Amino acid sequence: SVSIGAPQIPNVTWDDIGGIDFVKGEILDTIDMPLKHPELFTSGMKKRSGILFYGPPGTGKTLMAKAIATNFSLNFFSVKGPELLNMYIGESEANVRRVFQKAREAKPCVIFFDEIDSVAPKRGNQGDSGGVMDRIVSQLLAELDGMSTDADGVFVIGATNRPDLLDEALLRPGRFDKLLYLGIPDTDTKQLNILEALTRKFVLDNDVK
Amino acid sequence: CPLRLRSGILLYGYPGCGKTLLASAVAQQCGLNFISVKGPEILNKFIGASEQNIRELFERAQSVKP
Amino acid sequence: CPLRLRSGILLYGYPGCGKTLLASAVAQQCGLNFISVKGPEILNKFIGASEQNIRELFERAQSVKP
Ligand SMILES: Nc1ncnc2c1ncn2[C@@H]1O[C@H](COP(=O)(O)OP(=O)(O)OP(=O)(O)O)[C@@H](O)[C@H]1O
Ligand SMILES: Nc1ncnc2c1ncn2[C@@H]1O[C@H](COP(=O)(O)OP(=O)(O)OP(=O)(O)O)[C@@H](O)[C@H]1O
Repeated sequence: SVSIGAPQIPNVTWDDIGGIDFVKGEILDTIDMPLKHPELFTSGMKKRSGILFYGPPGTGKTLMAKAIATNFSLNFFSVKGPELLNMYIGESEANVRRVFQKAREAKPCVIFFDEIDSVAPKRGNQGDSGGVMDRIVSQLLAELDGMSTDADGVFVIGATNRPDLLDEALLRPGRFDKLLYLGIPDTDTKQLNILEALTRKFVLDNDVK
Repeated sequence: CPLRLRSGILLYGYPGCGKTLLASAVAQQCGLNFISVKGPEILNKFIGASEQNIRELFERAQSVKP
Repeated sequence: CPLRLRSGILLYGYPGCGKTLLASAVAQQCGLNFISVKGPEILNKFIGASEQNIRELFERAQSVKP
């Protein structure tokens, strides 16, 4: 990765975050089940497009993605939506194409777009001032749609806070199939696990209950 | 027939209805040069290359068999 | 300390309430590399440039001591 770039993974693991009880099965099936069972799964059928998060902000979505990348140790790159946009159209599309193709060179790998909302909105809804995004989003679509044909070992993950503005072309399975969620913990057990993970490293006095 | 045959037809319909596949697949069935193109690949930030990009695509197309 | 320490803090109050003076003074009171930037200066009518300037300012920040 260093030769290729992104060392992003600082430090994370399952113990470092709670509330993963229900999602664990789905994410693990989407990620490692093919890894542990690739040849068996070699039936030339549609692989799971990827993952898509949403919900209240600060719900650990980005931490969750980093934990996935670290625990399963697949080549990772973080794409900050606004960093892509250039002064005029086109060169942003070139940036998207080059990043995706270099990822397709480094296989198998994991790719995640941070705050997809700001680079994959519903074009037309907001006042189209320049129509710049219309074309960038177009990029992602086909390169997402062109992933399954050959790019095996690469899967997409998305983080959102206002998913009501996402362009619908993405939501289709093949483009996006698992619309995973991470929101407020409902039952006291959720916060209990999240807290024991939160204070896992604390040097606490026994008074802590 | 001294008539130019119908060769350009547009595809549209419900999103994710399969048009992408059928487009890719028909190449092998009929058997031809399917020079696929990515929309954003043509448009170039810089003038003097977009028209050049489409022109080069067309020169590729003709320079190969039908 | 196993937890990342609260790093960023915002300021907000009455106009001309010395917020600028406090920000200027904290540079010497503690003693560090005081990276300074205004509001409009980052924004430029060239798209990309507005986010690009803040990104490279953060690159500069990562370049030096705290
Ligand atoms: N068990 C936990 N689950 C989730 N977040 C936790 C947990 N314990 C602590 N946190 C805190 O919650 C925050 C998670 O924010 P995170 O970086 O994941 O942003 P995000 O919600 O993905 O961002 P955005 O919604 O702005 O796109 C951090 O401040 C983290 O310390
Ligand atoms: N009879 C069928 N023939 C072909 N594909 C079918 C059929 N029934 C269902 N499908 C499925 O429809 C899906 C639609 O995918 P595809 O990307 O080709 O759609 P599309 O409508 O052309 O969308 P887009 O314009 O966004 O590329 C295909 O993945 C295919 O598996």
